[PDB]
Amino acid sequence: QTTATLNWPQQGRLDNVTAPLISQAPLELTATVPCSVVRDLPPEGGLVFGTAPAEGRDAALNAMLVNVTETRVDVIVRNVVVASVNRDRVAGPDCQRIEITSNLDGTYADFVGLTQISGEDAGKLQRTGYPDPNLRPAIVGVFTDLTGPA
Repeated sequence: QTTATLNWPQQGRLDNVTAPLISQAPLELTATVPCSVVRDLPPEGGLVFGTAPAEGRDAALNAMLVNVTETRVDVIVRNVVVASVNRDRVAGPDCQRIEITSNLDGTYADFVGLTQISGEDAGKLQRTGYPDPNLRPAIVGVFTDLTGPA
C-alpha cells in the first residue's frame, strides 16, 4: 500500500495549501504550533492555521480552526471547543508549544508549559480534549492567516 502524508509550511513559505481529501477525514493529525507566532499576530487576530477556509460554508462545523481572538486562543473542532486558553497567558514567556494531536484515541490540544488555573482543579497540565474518535477534522487544506517566511 502506498501511503501519503501532508506536511506544511512546504518550502519555507506560509501559503495556503489546498489538498481536498476524498474520504473527508485523515488518520492522524499532529500540528505543533510555537508561541512566537501568537505574540506577533495583530491585536484582533485571525487564524493561526485551519483545515478549511475561515469563511467557508460550515467552516467550523466540519474542520479544525486554531483561532486567535483579541483575548482568547481556542482550538475548535467540529463545534467542540477543545482547550481554550486566555491569550495573555499563551503569549507570555511561560509557554513553549501547542500540540493539537487528533487521532483514533481522541483530540487533545496540549499547551506545553501552561498549568490550569480554573476549572475546580487548577493543578493538572493544560492538556484538554475528548477521547472521541469521531472528532477528526475534515481536511480540505491548510489555510493559515500568517505571512512571510516560515
